[PDB]
Amino acid sequence: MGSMERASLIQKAKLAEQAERYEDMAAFMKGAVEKGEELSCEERNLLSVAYKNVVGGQRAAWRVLSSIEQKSNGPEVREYREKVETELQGVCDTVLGLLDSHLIKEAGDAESRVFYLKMKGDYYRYLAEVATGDDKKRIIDSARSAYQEAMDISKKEMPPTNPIRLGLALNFSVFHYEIANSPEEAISLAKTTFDEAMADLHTLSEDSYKDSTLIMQLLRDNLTLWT
Amino acid sequence: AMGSMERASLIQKAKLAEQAERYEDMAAFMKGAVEKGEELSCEERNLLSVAYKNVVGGQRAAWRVLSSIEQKSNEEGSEEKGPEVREYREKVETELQGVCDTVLGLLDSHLIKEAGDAESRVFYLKMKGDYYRYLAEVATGDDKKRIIDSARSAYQEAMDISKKEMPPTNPIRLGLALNFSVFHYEIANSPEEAISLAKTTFDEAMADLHTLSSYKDSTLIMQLLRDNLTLWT
Amino acid sequence: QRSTSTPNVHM
Amino acid sequence: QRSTSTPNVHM
Ligand SMILES: *CC(=O)NCC1CCN(S(=O)(=O)c2ccc(I)cc2)CC1
Ligand SMILES: [Ca+2]
Ligand SMILES: [Ca+2]
Ligand SMILES: [Ca+2]
Ligand SMILES: [Mg+2]
Repeated sequence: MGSMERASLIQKAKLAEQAERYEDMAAFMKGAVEKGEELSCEERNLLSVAYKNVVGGQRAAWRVLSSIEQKSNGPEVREYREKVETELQGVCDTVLGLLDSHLIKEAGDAESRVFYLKMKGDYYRYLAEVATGDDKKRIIDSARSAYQEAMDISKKEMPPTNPIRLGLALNFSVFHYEIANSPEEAISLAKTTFDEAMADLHTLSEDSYKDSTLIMQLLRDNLTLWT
Repeated sequence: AMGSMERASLIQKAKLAEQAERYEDMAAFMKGAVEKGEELSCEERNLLSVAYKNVVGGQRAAWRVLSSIEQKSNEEGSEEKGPEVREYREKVETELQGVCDTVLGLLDSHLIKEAGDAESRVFYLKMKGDYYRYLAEVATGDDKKRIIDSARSAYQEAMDISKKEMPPTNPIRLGLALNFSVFHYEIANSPEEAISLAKTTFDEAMADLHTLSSYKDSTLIMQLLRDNLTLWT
Repeated sequence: QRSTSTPNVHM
Repeated sequence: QRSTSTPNVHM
């Protein structure tokens, strides 16, 4: 990747996206990140979409395999679940590595800092879904810490209906419910987020309306599911 | 290192990979099972076919998207764009070619020679025609001509056996004829032969439908013959 | 627009 | 039914 010009890497990521070749898309965006320039909002979208498609496929496969393994309770299903698990962990480690080495900085606008900290929380959460024992505790603490820092910035620097702030709060509420065994906190965070977002929706730009209303619908649907 | 793995373990892992929608893994497991050097069962032929066709099918869809972008860019003819899409189309094409070469290698090294009945030999020769057809779609120039001839030769040998050895409603025979008709129309620029083959296949199959259990599978391929005939009319 | 070939399903 | 997280769409 390093031999290609930054603009060429970005163009190839967009081509890979059109071709539904998400592993390639992710590798192109990793190369682009490694050039050492900040990412624009469009480029953060490319980065996010690419890696989430890859890890999404892995998570779906791991869930199928883990279900079969539990129902079974020969060696094959355990071996193959371990293989997929190790690949998932590899991808999460690559993303977390990029975030730590290049993307997360004290400098830069609030949107970008919150986006990257949310991403760190998400990828630790995906590691937590497959972890056991003492490692699991450390991983959960890492996710919680990243999400909390992002929440603190978003509350200080972004309006309550901002779609990045909303997506962060949605994902943190999922962390509480599905990872941290904290249903009360999940529900409380989702309800407070929903209400404060609706109270300020009249101030939101038209460019953000579809996105923010999508996230608020998801908060509502989770609230219905959890109650 | 699958050489030392139990055949039964490779087959079980191929079925696991299928349930997990992990088709590259599924195909690698089936390659390992083929390499054990025993004949395949009907279920194993289904696993092999489904795995490799998912892999190559995804590559073919990607190549089609990229080729269209490339052509559109080139036609506009701007002084400044086109190199990236060409290079990435070449990358996908190379990967596609590699998968097709792997399948053709398995057919040649293990499967065709070792088949012990007409039905399975016809299946494998059809598969050989299909993977040369997929190579033909991305080939250019003189290479293209050789590849087209290789596909034609495999399909014709399969057709020769199937007519002598299998009923006209057999789903392997039907799928072979369907695919050979597509070869004629889309690859060899022979619409007359495409239409002739599709019509004969459909009609001969229809005459024997009253005998079938099997009916679902046969009638599905027959419908696709009919759809192609309507399209080519 | 493209002709249909045999589907990728278990027979 | 698992909880739904932020969807993988361009924002
Ligand atoms: C302006 C900018 O940084 N844009 C990039 C997007 C920011 C938000 N993320 S997200 O994963 O937090 C997200 C929020 C809302 C929705 I609808 C989808 C994703 C994606 C990159
Ligand atoms: Ca309820
Ligand atoms: Ca070429
Ligand atoms: Ca016979
Ligand atoms: Mg493990």
